Amino acid sequence: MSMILKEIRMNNFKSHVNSRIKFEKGIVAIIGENGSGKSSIFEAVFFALFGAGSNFNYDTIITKGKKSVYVELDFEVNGNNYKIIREYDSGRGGAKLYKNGKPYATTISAVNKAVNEILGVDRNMFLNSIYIKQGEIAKFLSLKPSEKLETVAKLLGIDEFEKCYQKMGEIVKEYEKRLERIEGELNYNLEKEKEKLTKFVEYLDKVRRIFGRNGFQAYLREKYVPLIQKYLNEAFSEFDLPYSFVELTKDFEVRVHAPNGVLTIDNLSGGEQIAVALSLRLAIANALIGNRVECIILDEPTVYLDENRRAKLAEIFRKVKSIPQMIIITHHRELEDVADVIINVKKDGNVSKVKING
Amino acid sequence: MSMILKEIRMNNFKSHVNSRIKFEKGIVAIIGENGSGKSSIFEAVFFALFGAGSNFNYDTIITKGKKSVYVELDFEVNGNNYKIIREYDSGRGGAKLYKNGKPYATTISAVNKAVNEILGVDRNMFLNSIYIKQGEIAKFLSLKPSEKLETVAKLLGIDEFEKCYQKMGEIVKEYEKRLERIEGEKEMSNLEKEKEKLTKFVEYLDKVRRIFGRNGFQAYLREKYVPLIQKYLNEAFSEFDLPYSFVELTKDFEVRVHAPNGVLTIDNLSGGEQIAVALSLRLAIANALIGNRVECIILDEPTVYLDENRRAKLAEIFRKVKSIPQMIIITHHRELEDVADVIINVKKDGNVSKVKING
Amino acid sequence: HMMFVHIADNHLGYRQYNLDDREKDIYDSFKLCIKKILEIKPDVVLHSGDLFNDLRPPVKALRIAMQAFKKLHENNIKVYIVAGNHEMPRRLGEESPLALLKDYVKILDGKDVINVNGEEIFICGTYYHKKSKREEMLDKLKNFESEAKNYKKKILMLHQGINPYIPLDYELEHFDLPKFSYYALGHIHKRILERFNDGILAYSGSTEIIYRNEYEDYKKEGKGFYLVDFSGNDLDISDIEKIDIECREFVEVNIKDKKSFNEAVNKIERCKNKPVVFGKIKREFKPWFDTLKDKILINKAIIVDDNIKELLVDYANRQGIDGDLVLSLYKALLNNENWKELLDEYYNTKFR
Amino acid sequence: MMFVHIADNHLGYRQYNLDDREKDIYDSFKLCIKKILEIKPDVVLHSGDLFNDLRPPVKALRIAMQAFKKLHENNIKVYIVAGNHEMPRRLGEESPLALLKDYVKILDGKDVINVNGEEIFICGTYYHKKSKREEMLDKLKNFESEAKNYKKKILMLHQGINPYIPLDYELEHFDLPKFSYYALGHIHKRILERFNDGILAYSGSTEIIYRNEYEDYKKEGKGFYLVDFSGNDLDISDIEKIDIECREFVEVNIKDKKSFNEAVNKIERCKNKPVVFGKIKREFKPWFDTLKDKILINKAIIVDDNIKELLVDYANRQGIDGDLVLSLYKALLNNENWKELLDEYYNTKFR
DNA sequence: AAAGTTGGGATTGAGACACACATTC
DNA sequence: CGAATGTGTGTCTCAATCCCAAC
Ligand SMILES: Nc1ncnc2c1ncn2[C@@H]1O[C@H](COP(=O)(O)OP(=O)(O)OP(O)(O)=S)[C@@H](O)[C@H]1O
Ligand SMILES: Nc1ncnc2c1ncn2[C@@H]1O[C@H](COP(=O)(O)OP(=O)(O)OP(O)(O)=S)[C@@H](O)[C@H]1O
Ligand SMILES: [Mg+2]
Ligand SMILES: [Mg+2]
Ligand SMILES: [Mg+2]
Ligand SMILES: [Mg+2]
Repeated sequence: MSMILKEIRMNNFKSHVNSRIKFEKGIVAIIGENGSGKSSIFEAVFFALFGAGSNFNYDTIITKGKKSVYVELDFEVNGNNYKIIREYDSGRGGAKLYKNGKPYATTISAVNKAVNEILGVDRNMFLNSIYIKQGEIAKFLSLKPSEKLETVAKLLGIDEFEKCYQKMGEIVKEYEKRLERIEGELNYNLEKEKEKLTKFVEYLDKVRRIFGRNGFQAYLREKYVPLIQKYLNEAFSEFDLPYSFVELTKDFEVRVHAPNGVLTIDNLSGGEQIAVALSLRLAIANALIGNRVECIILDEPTVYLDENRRAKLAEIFRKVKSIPQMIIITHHRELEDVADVIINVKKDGNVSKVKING
Repeated sequence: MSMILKEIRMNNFKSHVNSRIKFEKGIVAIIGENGSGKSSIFEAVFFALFGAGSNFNYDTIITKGKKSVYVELDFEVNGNNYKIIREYDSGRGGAKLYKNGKPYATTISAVNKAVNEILGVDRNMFLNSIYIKQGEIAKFLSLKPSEKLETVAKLLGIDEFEKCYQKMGEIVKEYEKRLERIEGEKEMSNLEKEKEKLTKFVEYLDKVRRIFGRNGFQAYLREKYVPLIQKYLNEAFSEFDLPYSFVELTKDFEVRVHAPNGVLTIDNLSGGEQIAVALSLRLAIANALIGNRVECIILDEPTVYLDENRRAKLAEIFRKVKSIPQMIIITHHRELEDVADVIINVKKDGNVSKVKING
Repeated sequence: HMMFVHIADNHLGYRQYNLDDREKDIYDSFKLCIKKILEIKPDVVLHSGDLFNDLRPPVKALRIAMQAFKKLHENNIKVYIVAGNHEMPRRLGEESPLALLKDYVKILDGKDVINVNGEEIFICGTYYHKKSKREEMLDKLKNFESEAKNYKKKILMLHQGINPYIPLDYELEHFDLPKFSYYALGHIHKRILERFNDGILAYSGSTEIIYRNEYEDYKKEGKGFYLVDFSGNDLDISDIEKIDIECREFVEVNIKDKKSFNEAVNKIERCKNKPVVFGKIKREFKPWFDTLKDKILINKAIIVDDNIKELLVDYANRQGIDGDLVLSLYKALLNNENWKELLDEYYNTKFR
Repeated sequence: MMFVHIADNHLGYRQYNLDDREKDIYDSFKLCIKKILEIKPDVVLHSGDLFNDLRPPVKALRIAMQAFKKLHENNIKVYIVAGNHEMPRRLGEESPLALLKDYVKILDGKDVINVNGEEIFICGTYYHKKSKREEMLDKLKNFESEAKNYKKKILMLHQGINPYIPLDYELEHFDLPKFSYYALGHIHKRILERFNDGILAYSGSTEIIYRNEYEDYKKEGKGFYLVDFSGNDLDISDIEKIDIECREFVEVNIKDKKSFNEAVNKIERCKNKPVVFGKIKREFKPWFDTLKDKILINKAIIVDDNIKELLVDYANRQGIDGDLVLSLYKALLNNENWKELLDEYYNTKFR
């Protein structure tokens, strides 16, 4: 995930009748009053990557007076320049996806199909990794045990080995039919060459088992835990919290060590939960500091944190060099003073207006 | 319903090894660090009223080092002074319930069953009416349709009729047992009068039981409650200086907001505007039943998701509120300390929480 | 042969409607109050609280307030102040904004006597006491009472609410006030001036319109400060001239007809500064009123489109059932009284 | 003709959410003012980061105000440039330094001073972020044109220069025009060396802010500079470093039984009651509690007791050719012809 | 007598599935 | 336009957990 956004344009999308917003590399801070169009900008980006669902109603995203919606999105990933365009005129919708000038997909489903393979992330797992909504900062922590390690695989980069393991089943099976061409006929010296291909297909399965879940994925994930646990403590201690050290199990369940006992995230306060969820998400980023240079989007993370913890969190974000571009929404001033680019958003007549500052 | 809290003591309860906290009438503000011990004070209030549940593990609520837990709570409701004492020594638990001094219940389940008789609210709806936790200020409005009017009835004092509807089920079904007691049973025939006398009476009792039902008079009384709430809802909502015509409240208590060129629902609003509607609605409900259910209300960090401006304007709202006798508020924000009546400061020395109250 | 200025409730930093223009209007009116004070050359300035609006006001409001009282101190005007409710520190180690004015203003928490043109006048005051610590306030007032009997001229500075003036949130009664020649009070933005205990009790109104319920008072009695002449041995209303400052005009309109629309335009044009309109206007009238969003500051007007005990019986009888039974049974079950003893009476006696 | 170069006071910084650490910043700042007043220098050059935030506490504003009032009353001209924590971020709000306007010259341009019959050129500007460097270079080139007449000239900047702070530098070294002295800030490492026939200097912080700076305080004391610009030129000789007293820190990494002996003799052989940090083995903590009164606080931990290379390492451990696993891992993920690559392996290098 | 042992009760999480709502070919 | 879709919702379930009382 060498993910980075460039710019977005949006017409009649919720409160934004028309707005073009430029993104920059670094700590981009979007500030405004409540209901001023802050969260509405990221609902538009999510709309560009993944079309409207039943959960993403058009009547919900159309400007209540208007009857159409248009949005185009520029971004880079692994070096290529992409351009997604989505519209809904008067009942019909269309979508275009350009790759370095020339188009790549021309239908809505074709764009959705193209997005999920370029990102390697689907609609649902995109909300647990890149786009973290309000209060759902700890949602990644409390996920189901299967879902927790499922979204961890994408967060650590291991999920690309599962793409080989499934493409190996295509490879193993096809070399098996070249063996069926001898096996399906050897019934009803150079016999040694018959055994040369049989021992060769058997080799592929044990190679498929290497890329498998229990093979190298678990092995690499097991070797990743102490590193994340080290970075988790480095960032969590910045909150000057009174706890010995934060233990991270291999199942990515978090345990906090108190002096006279051991506590879990259930017992931790609303703010202490956020203190762990952020520092863990940064520990994952700091773990693969150069392997997976992913961008991060946050919607009001300093909520539930007191005056001091909001301040300390800013100094944490400033020393973070592992994430190239992290866009943060806040109604708090503790993050204006640490950002490089501050995007101010106000509202006039139910219509939002964007003012970019360099 | 004249419910007001008084004071609470607690031993080895989570971070509080020992703490005695007195409450006063007015705008009570609980301040402290993150993890200082603010919410734990109300985890104890909930512990005294209703015993530990399976999810409310003792290992969850005992001080992780200690082995015992003690909590005694004083409070008032409809004018009487009550005192609850719950303990758990080293494996054994007990509960005491006093009324104006002398004891009423001595076993845990005896206290548990008794508390639910004086409040009229069980475990589930006490967290939706009186003790509103984090973020759930607005959850009640986006809730599931049946669950929404289920909790609307409790904060409206309508649930007092559902208790009749189910306790009426006792009478209808027990007066039917008085027919089977008769059915199985030169002198004869003065019981033909009893066939028409009791059967037409049981059909009457069930015909009365439908009056106390939800769709009978509860929904009817709820309909006659909406117009008053809708006006108060807008009077308090306009204090947030938000750009909308007026706030419409349906009979089913799902909210529609009137924009100039459109109409929006809570699904579309931003998080902070949901909280704005939620607090203004609960204050409108409170302003409605000024004497019917003059209950106390507890809020855990409501100004979260609100910007600097809404936090201030919300503070000027709470000062004009006279319908709620005692509203205790927790905040990590300074926007509410300056408007409170009593400021209960809560600090933590490492892992033990210590309270410094200023009157 | 002396004069002093009584001013209060400036609320520097108040950002009404989160609007920049309304924030500066507080600074300007405060600057102009300082401007007029400098023109008068008064001997003493008595500021009776609520100079700032918050405990953590903006740096701009701190600069504006500082440079004002520095002007007053350099011109040999001694300024006395008492902390208001918006200025009393809520936490311990942090300081009040008034501490920046220590070298230009005497923050009153006790007594002080001054010689002005050959006469001793007794000044005393204390900070804002919340309604809980009234007995501590009363203990301060009885102390200020004993230390004053020697002086025939005495003044008391308080930032509280007195009972006969604000019934909503008053913290002291009238009989708790000892006899003083003058009462320089605050915290209510309605300008009040009346006789009291063989003296003069006075509430210096606010300087700019803060809460919207205070334009009702602004048009009757203008906002500004008091100028008191304590030349005679005693004090009356004759030697007190109120000096009014100019505030932001507010225009209330109820345009739901065309007869109420001429009331708008002719008033919006016949007012001093760019006014603020509020109220309700029919949506079919609003867009032809939007033509004046250039001659107005902001538009806070609404766009408009176009007990149980009695009802339960009324409902039960309407369904065809004895409500008297429904009600008396409704009370029988809520208490732990015998429903059987109450129902068996109905089934025997009053049934059909 | 002497002046003082001081910077990075960070007034209002509340380290560890602790009251004592907030006051420790005030005292050292008050003590810096005290020593400066004791010296009576002709000019004081404050080169940024006086406050820690844009909206500091009322106490920190009073402490700073009454401090710079004393310096102005003693006929000491103080010049300041706005720091990165002092540049207003929003529209209508002001910098905290605006309260000091009548006692301190906030530098955004040029100024000349007469000191016992000699013209000395002072110039400076606020913190320019790395984005607006091109505007900064035009401000520096203007300060160069207005300076060629004066043989004595000083430059006040609150930036980071490339060869000194590589992480967050906003200017390179060759963009700096010739000046006799460079009064810089924004890095808390106390730096002093020659640069372009002059002296480039970072006065450094006044109190230990970030934890990487007690290693300095034991080596390089924290405080301000006292420069003697009496002669025509400037060297390292005529610059005296003034050290201030800070809060002591004690670092321990207790994983052994010999690492408990290092504590008491160090905790007492320091000036004030120190702050301990690091790691302490769990078996040592209860016998460590005896001296928690002779310490301030203990932020110490209680301790109990490259994929491409690792994939091949894993395959060989299972008994499989890792170079094959890797080259295949690339063939399908890059969507290359695994068909063309697999057919080769079975023929030549199989068993 | 004392100690665990034990079943009654309440709530919770994960796993199934028809019933919708809306997008999209 | 009707079917193919994922998306959410309501509700139902077996199963576990742990408090509470009892022998
Ligand atoms: N279909 C729509 N037409 C017009 N306005 C809409 C529509 N849907 C939502 N809105 C408005 O868009 C605003 C929501 O924008 P948000 O970005 O969520 O606000 P916000 O500033 O981000 O506050 P947060 O960050 O969510 S707490 C609200 O004022 C809604 O009333
Ligand atoms: N069983 C326990 N033993 C000891 N400490 C505990 C236990 N359970 C929780 N804690 C700690 O007790 C503290 C109390 O925090 P809370 O109860 O959430 O109060 P609070 O943080 O002040 O209020 P909010 O609303 O949560 S921010 C936290 O730091 C927990 O980690
Ligand atoms: Mg006041
Ligand atoms: Mg006032
Ligand atoms: Mg700096
Ligand atoms: Mg600095």
